[PDB]
Amino acid sequence: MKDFTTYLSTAPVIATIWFTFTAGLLIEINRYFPDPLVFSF
Amino acid sequence: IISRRESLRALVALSGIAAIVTYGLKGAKDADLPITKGPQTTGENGKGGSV
Amino acid sequence: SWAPSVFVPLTGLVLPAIAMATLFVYIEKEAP
Amino acid sequence: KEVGPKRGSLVKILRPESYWFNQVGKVVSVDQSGVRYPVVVRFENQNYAGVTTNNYALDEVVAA
Amino acid sequence: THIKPSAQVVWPIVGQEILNGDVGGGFQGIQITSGFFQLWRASGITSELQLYTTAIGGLVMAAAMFFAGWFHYHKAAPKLEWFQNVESMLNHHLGGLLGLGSLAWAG
Amino acid sequence: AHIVKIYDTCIGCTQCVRACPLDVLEMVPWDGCKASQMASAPRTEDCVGCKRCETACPTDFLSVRVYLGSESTRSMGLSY
Amino acid sequence: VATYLSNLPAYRTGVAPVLRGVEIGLAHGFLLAGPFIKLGPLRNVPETAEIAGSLSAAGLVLILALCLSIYGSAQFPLFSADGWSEFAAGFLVGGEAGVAWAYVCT
Amino acid sequence: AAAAAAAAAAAAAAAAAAAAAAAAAA
Amino acid sequence: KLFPKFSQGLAQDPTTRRIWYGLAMAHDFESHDGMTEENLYQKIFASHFGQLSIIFLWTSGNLFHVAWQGNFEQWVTDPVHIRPIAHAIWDPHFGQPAVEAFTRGGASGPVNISTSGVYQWWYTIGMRTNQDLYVGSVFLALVSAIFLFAGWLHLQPNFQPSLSWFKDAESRLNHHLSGLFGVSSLAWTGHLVHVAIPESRGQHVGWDNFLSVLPHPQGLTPFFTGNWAAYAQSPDTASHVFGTAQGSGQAILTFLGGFHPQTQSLWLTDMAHHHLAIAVIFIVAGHMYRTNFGIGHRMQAILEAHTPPSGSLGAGHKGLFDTVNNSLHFQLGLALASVGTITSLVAQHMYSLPPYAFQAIDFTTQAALYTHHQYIAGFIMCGAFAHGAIFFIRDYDPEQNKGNVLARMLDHKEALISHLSWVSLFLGFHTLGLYVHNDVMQAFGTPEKQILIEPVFAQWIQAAHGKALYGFDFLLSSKTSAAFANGQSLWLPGWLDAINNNQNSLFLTIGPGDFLVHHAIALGLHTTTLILVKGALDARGSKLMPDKKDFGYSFPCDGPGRGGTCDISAYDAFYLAVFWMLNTIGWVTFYWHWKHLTLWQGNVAQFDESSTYLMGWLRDYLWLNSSQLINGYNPFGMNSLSVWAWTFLFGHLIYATGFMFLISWRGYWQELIETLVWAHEKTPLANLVYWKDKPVALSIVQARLVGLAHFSVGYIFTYAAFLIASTSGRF
Amino acid sequence: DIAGLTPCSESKAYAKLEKKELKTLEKRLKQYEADSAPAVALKATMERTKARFANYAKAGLLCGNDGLPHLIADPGLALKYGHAGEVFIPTFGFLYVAGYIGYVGRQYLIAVKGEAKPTDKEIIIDVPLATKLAWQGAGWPLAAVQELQRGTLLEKEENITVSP
Ligand code: CLA
Ligand code: CLA
Ligand code: CLA
Ligand code: CLA
Ligand SMILES: CC1=C(/C=C/C(C)=C/C=C/C(C)=C/C=C/C=C(C)/C=C/C=C(C)/C=C/C2=C(C)CCCC2(C)C)C(C)(C)CCC1
Ligand code: SF4
Repeated sequence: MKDFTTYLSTAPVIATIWFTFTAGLLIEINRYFPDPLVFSF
Repeated sequence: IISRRESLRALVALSGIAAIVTYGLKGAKDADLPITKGPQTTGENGKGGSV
Repeated sequence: SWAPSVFVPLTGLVLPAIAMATLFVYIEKEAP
Repeated sequence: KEVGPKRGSLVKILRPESYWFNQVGKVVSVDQSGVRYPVVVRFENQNYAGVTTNNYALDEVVAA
Repeated sequence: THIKPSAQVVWPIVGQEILNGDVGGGFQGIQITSGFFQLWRASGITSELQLYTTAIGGLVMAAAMFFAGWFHYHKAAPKLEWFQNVESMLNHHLGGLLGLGSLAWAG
Repeated sequence: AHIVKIYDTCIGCTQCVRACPLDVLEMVPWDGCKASQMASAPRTEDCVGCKRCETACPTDFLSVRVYLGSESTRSMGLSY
Repeated sequence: VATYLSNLPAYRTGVAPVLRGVEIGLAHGFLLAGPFIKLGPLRNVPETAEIAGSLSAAGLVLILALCLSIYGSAQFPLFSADGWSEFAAGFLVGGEAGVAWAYVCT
Repeated sequence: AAAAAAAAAAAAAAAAAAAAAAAAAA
Repeated sequence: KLFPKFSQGLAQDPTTRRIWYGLAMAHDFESHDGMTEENLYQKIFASHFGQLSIIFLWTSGNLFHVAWQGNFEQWVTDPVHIRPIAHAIWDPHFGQPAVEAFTRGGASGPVNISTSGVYQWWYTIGMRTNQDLYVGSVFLALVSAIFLFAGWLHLQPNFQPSLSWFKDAESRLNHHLSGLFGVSSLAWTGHLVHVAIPESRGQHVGWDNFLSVLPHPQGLTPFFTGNWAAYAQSPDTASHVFGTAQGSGQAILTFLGGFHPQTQSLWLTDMAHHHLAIAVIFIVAGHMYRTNFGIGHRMQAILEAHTPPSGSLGAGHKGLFDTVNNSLHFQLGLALASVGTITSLVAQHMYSLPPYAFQAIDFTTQAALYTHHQYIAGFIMCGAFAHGAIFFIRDYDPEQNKGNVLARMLDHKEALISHLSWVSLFLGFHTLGLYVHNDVMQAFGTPEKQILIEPVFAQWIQAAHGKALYGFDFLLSSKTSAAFANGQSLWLPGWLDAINNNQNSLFLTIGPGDFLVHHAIALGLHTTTLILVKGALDARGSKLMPDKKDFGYSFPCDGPGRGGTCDISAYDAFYLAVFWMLNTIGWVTFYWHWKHLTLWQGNVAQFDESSTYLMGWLRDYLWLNSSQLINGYNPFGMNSLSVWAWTFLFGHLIYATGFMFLISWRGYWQELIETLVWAHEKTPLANLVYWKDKPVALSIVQARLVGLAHFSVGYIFTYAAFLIASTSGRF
Repeated sequence: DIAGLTPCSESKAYAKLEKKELKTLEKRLKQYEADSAPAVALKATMERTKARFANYAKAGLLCGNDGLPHLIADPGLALKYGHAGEVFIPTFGFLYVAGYIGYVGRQYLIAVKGEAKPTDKEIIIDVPLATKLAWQGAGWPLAAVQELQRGTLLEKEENITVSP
C-alpha cells in the first residue's frame, strides 16, 4: 500500500485533507467561541 | 425627361427638394404629425416629487 | 418659425442621403 | 584547439532575447566547425514551445 | 396544504441556522423544491422507516455498481464484439429495461 | 503581401517548410549548420500569415518570422 | 425553373434596358404601396389611408431609384455605364407610374 | 430683411476678398 | 482603390476592410505614405484648428438653441422652480400623448430639460436676455469661421511653418503660460469686474455703456496709489439677492471664502480675485524660459543637470529633452495625463464648491456635470498611457536614453508591475472580502458583526479643515490653534460657516460605507494603472515575445505558437484597461450619486446603513431609484421620462451587442460570410448584383475596437439614462 | 467617543437593535412548544445573541449614528483609547500566520530544488518532509530576519529579464 500512500500524498488529496483540517479547525473554534468580532481576553 | 446618370441625379435631388420644402408647411398632416398642431391642455409642471 | 420642420428633414433624411451617396461613390473609385 | 566549454559543464546564457537569459543550464556538445552558433545547451526550464535546447554562439555564453 | 416541504437542515454555527425556516409541521429546515415528497406520496411511502430502508438499499446498490464497474473492467471485462451486438442491446433495453421496468412499476 | 524574413539562428531542420500550408518556404544550402541548409521565402506573395511556420521552429526566439503586411486577395485566403 | 427564369425581365437579354426598367418599375410599383396603404401610420383614417401611404411609397421608389444609380456609378447589354442609367431611369418612371396605378386601383 | 441683406451685402465683399485669397496663396 | 489616399497598401486591398481601415488610421499621420516630419507637424497643426473650429461652432450652437428655443429670459426671474430648456423637439414620429408629455417648463411645444447646466454658467457671467445670447452665438460662429480659414491658410505653401518653428519649445511655453493662460485670465477678470460683478448687483453693463460705468466708485485710484483693500470695502452682504441691488455692496475683489447665502455658489468677487491672482502668477511664470533675449532658462540645462549623486536615479534626466521635443506621443501622453487629472479636478471641485449661481440646487445639473467630467477624465487618463505606450515603440531610442530616468523605468519594469499587482490584489481581496463579510452578516440578520472601519485618516483631514462633527479639535476645529487664529479676518469665517452647514456637498460627513468605497476606488485606480503601465513597459517585448517592437503598437497576436498569444499587443493591453476604467469611474459615480441622493432626499442615514454592504448598493440604489425610470412608458401611459426610459433599454442593447464582438471572435464569422458569398453568387436574379469590395469579416484588432465601442456607448447611455431620470424623476 | 462615535454600552440605537433582533426571535419562537427542539434551538440562538451584545459592550466597541460596532484601524488612536484588539492586535495575529504559511511554503520549495526532478515533488508532496518544515517553521520571524541580514533571502540579478 506504499503506492496507495503516494496517492494520499498527491496535490488534490492533501488539499482536500488539509482544507478539511483548516476549515474543521475553524468550525470547532467558532463553535466553542461564538462570534469573535474583536479580540477579547 | 431623364435618361442618363446626371439627369437622374438632378431629378432625385429636385424631387427631394419638392417634398421637403413643402413638408414643413403643406404636408404636415392633421393626423400624422401631432407636433404640427396647437398647444393642448397642460403639461408644464415641475419634474415631480421634490426640487 | 417654420425652421424646425424643414431643417430636420434636410439633416436626417436628405443631407445624410447625399453623404450616404457622395461618400460612397468616392469609396470605389478606381484610382488612375 | 577545442573551442567552447567542455562536454557537460554548467553555463550561463547571456543572449538577451533568449528565453533562458541570465539562466543556468548544461552544455551538451560544442560543434567544432565554422557554425555561427555551435554551443548546444540543454535546460530543465522548458520554453513556451516545450523545447528544452538551443544553439548559442561562443560569446553569448559564460561559464558557471 | 400548509406545511411546506423541507428536507435540508443546517447546523447552528455562524448564524446560518436562520436558514432553518418555519416550514410548518413542528420542524425547521430549508424548504426544498425538488418535489421528493410528491414522489413519495405517489409511491405511498407514509413512514420514515420506508425512506430509511430504501436509503440503505441505495448504499447497497451503489457498492454493487462500484463492484460491477470494477469487475467488468479489472476482473472480467467484455470483448469488442460483445458491445457491437446492437440488435441484442435494443432487444434487451426496450424489453427488459423499459418494458419490464414499466411492468414492474405498474405492479 | 506579408513580410516573412528568416534569420541566422536557423538550424535547417525544415519543419517550417513542412508546416507551411501554402508553399511559402523552401530549403536553400547554407554552411552555418550541421544539416547544411537554411530556409527561404520566395513565395511571400502567396503567404496568408497563418504563422504555422513559427509554431514549428525549434529555436528559441523563433528563426522564421512573419510580419503581417498589406493584404491582397491571396493574403486574405479568399475563394471569392 | 429554367423555363420561368427566361421570362421575367431580369434575364430577358433581347430587350432594351429602358423597357426592362419600366416593367420592373411598375411590377414593384403597385406592390410596395401595399404595406403603407394598409398597415402604416394611417390605417384608421378612411380618407388619407390611400393618399399618404401611396405618397410615402412613391418616396420609397424615389429612394430605390437613387439606390440603383448609386450602384451604376459604383459598379461601372445592361451592365454598362449607359445601360444601367437607362435601367434606373425606367425604374423611376416605371415605379412612379405603378404607385399612381396603385392609387387608381382603389 | 435689414440685417439679412446687410450681412449678405457684407458677404459679397467678403467673397470678393475670398477671390483674392483663393489666388494670392497659390 | 482610391479611398485610402494616405495608405496605398490599403488601396491595393480588394476586401471590405479597406473601408474600415481607411477610417481608423486616417488620423495616424506618422504612418501615411510619403509622410515627412515637416509634413507631419503641418497636418497636426491644421487639425488643431479643426478641433477649435468645431468647439466654437458647438458652443455657438448651445448659445443659439438656448436663445431661440430655450427659456433663459424666463429662467432668470425664477431660477429655482422653472426648469431649464435645452432645445425644442421636432420628431414627426411622435404621438399626441408624446407631444403633451414633453411640453414642460412653461414652453409652447415639446422641449428637453437641459441637464448640462449652461444656464447657471451663463447667468452668473452676466447673461440676462436672449439678445445677449444671440450676440454670443454670432460671435463664436464668426470665430469658428476664423479658425476654419486659419487651418486652411496655414496649410498653404506661402504660410506653411518651418520645421524649427514647431520644435521651439521655449517660445511656445513662454507664450502659452503668459499670454494664453495669464493674459486670458487677466482679461477674464476684466469680464468679471467690469460686467459680471455689477450684473449681479442689478446694473446692466452692456457693450453700449461699459465705457461709462465705473466698476468701482473710486476706480483705478487704489491701484495707482496702493491701498488695494479699497477694492474690498463693502462686499455683497449676507442678505444679498442675486440679480438685484437689494443689499448689493460695492466691492470688486473681496476674499471671503465659503458661499453666497442665496445661490449657495461661490462669491463672484473672490472668483475675480482668483483669476486675477493666477493671471499675475502665469505671467510671472511666463517670463522664465530663454527664447531670444539672452535671459531665461534653457530646457536643455534643467533636465540634464538634475542628476542625484550616488546613482539614485541612474544618469538623472540626462537626454530627455531630445526625446520630449522630437517625440509627439510623449508630448501627447503628458498632455492627456495633465488634462485628464485636471478634468477630475474640475469634477471634484464643482460639486463641493459650486461656482455658478443656483447650482447645487438644480440637482440633475450637478449629477450630469460631475459624471460627465469623470468619464471625460477617465478616457483622457487611459489615453495618456496609450500614447505613452506608443512612445516606447515608435519614438523610444535606447542609445539616446542611456541610463536616464526613462530607461531605469524600463530597467526595473518588473518591479513596477509586480508591486502594482500586489496592491491591486491586496485591495481586491480585502475590499470585496469585507463587503461579502458584511453581506453575509446582513443575510444572517446580525448587522452588528459587520466590519465597519471608521475612516480615521480622512475624518482627521476634515477636522483639520474645520469640520467639528467628529471632535478631533485639531487645527481649524481647534479654536485656540494657530491656523484658526491667523485667518479670522482673512478667509476663514466664510469657509468655516460653509463646512459646518450639513446640507451642502462641502466635505460630506463620512462613515464606514465611505471607508470601503474609497478603497474600491483605490482598487480600481491601481488595477487600471496595472494594465496600462504593463501596456507601456511590455510594449517593446516580454519573454513571451521579445520583438514586440518590430510588429508595432496595434497588431492582433503572434500566432497560436509559444502556447498561444491572444491579446499580446500593447494595443490589446490598453483595451483591457478600458473595461477596468469604466468599472472604476462607474464606482466613483455610483458612490457620488447615491451619497448625493440620500443627501438631497434627506435620509442621510439611508446611505450609511446600506452602503456598508453590497446588497444596499443593489436594492437601495439600483433597484429603488429605478422605479420612475422604467415607468417612463407603460401600457397605462407615458410621461417625460420616456426618452430616458427608452435610452435605458437602448443602452443595455448596445452593451450586449458589444459582447458579440467580444465573445465571438473572427473566424466563426469569416466562415459564415463564405456561405453568404455562395448564397449570393448562386441565387438567381441577385447575380445581377455583385459587390466591389469583397465581404470579409472584421479583423481581430477591429473586433476589439468595435466591441469596446459598443460596450462603452451602451455603458454611458445606460447610466446617463439612470442618472438623469432618477435625479430629475424625484426632483 | 473618538471620531464622532460613542461606546456601544452607552448608545441607544445599539440597544434598540438588540431589542429589535430579540423581538424577531421571540415572535418566531411563539410557534412551538416549550419542549420542542425547534424552540430549544431558538432559545439557544437568543443566548448566543444576548451574550454577543454583552460581549461587544464589554470590549468597549464604538457605536455611531446607526448603533453598530465601528472599528478604529489606527495605532495611536487604538493604543491610546484602548482599542488595539479591534485591528492592531489581529494585524499581527494575522501576519504571524501569513508569513508562517509563506515561510513553510518557501522552505519546502527551497529544499526540493536540490533533487533529481523537483516537479514530481510538487505533485506528490513529501509529507514527512513537508510536516517537518511545518512544525519547525514556528519561529519564522526569528529565522527570516537572520536570513534578511545575510543576502541569502534576495537572489541577485541572476533573475530573468527581457530588454533592460
Ligand atoms: C434485459 C437485460 C438488460 C437490462 C435490464 C440492461 C440494463 C442496463 N444497461 Mg444493458 N445490456 C444488455 C442487457 C441489459 N441491460 C445486453 C444484452 C448488452 C449487450 C448487447 C448490454 C450492453 C450495455 C452497455 C454497453 C451499456 C448498458 C447500459 C445499461 C444501463 C442503462 C443505464 C440506465 O438507463 O439506467 C437504468 C438503471 C437501472 C434500471 C438500475 C438497475 C440496474 C440493474 C440491476 C442492472 C441491469 C440488469 C443486468 C443487465 C442483469 C444482469 C445482472 C448481473 C448481476 C449479471 C442499464 C442498467 C449502459 C450502462 O449504464 O452501463 C453500465 C451501457 O453503457 N448495457
Ligand atoms: C501669446 C501668444 C499665443 C497665444 C495666445 C496662443 C494661443 C493658442 N495656441 Mg499657440 N503658439 C504661440 C503663441 C500663442 N499661442 C507661439 C509663439 C508658438 C510657436 C512657438 C505657438 C505654437 C502653437 C502650436 C503648435 C499650437 C498652438 C495652439 C494654440 C491654441 C491652444 C489650444 C487651446 O485653445 O487650448 C487652450 C486651453 C485652455 C484655455 C484651457 C486651459 C486653461 C486652464 C488651466 C484650464 C482650467 C480653467 C478653464 C479655462 C476654466 C474653463 C471655464 C469655462 C471656459 C468652461 C491657442 C489658440 C494649438 C492649436 O490649437 O493650434 C491653433 C497648437 O497646436 N500654438
Ligand atoms: C488629444 C487627444 C488625442 C489625440 C490627438 C490622439 C491622436 C491619435 N491617437 Mg489617441 N487616444 C486618445 C486621445 C487622443 N489621441 C484617448 C483619450 C484615448 C483613450 C480612449 C486614445 C487611445 C488611442 C489608441 C488606443 C490608439 C490611438 C491612436 C491614435 C493615432 C491615430 C488616430 C486614430 O486612430 O483616429 C481614428 C479614430 C477613430 C476612427 C474613432 C474610432 C471610434 C471611436 C471609438 C468613436 C466611437 C464613438 C461612437 C461612434 C459614438 C456614437 C454613438 C451613437 C449611438 C450616438 C493618433 C496619433 C492609435 C495609434 O496611434 O496607433 C498606433 C491607437 O492605436 N489613440
Ligand atoms: C467581476 C468581474 C471581475 C473580477 C472579479 C476581476 C478581478 C480581477 N481582475 Mg479583472 N477584468 C474583468 C472583470 C473582472 N476582473 C474584465 C471584464 C476585464 C476585461 C477583459 C478584466 C481585465 C483585467 C486585467 C487586464 C487585469 C485584471 C486584473 C484583475 C485582478 C485584480 C486584482 C484583484 O482585485 O484581486 C482580487 C481578486 C479577487 C477578490 C477574486 C477572488 C475571489 C475569491 C477571493 C477567490 C476564492 C473564493 C473561493 C474559495 C473560490 C471558489 C472556487 C472553487 C473552490 C469552487 C482580479 C483577479 C489584473 C490582475 O491580474 O491583477 C493581479 C489585470 O492585470 N482584470
Ligand atoms: C506611461 C508613460 C507615460 C505616461 C505617464 C503618465 C500617464 C503619468 C501620469 C502621472 C500622474 C497622473 C501623476 C500624478 C501626480 C500627482 C501628484 C504627484 C500629486 C501631488 C500632490 C500634492 C503635492 C499635494 C500637495 C498638497 C496637499 C497635501 C493638499 C493641499 C495642497 C498641497 C499643495 C499642500 C509617458 C507619457 C510620460 C511616456 C512614458 C511612460
Ligand atoms: S506564414 Fe503562414 S503561410 Fe507563410 S509560411 Fe508561415 S505559415 Fe506558411
